[PDB]
Amino acid sequence: ACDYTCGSNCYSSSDVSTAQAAGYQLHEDGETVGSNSYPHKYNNYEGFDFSVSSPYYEWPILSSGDVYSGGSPGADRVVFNENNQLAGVITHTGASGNNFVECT
Repeated sequence: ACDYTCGSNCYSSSDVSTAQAAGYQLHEDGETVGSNSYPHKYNNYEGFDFSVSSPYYEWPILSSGDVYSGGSPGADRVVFNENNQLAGVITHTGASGNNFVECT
């Protein structure tokens, strides 16, 4: 009964919207955090079928429930668009190399 299951990680829609709110504000503020500068453009190399419109931005969602603030990003991400609409929750867990797969 996870709202989203990323490997052995379990996220609720509430966890996802809390992560999305912090990431979108950073986006809107035109700021970033961490060595890899999150949030940033998510191009959809995977060709996932997102229902919302481009552009997409990837922001880390942490299994610890704390909001990402610059450290190790982990394998899971929340992808939201320019309008602050959730596109999907994805993960490196189960995918090869740097690819992603959608969290069920």
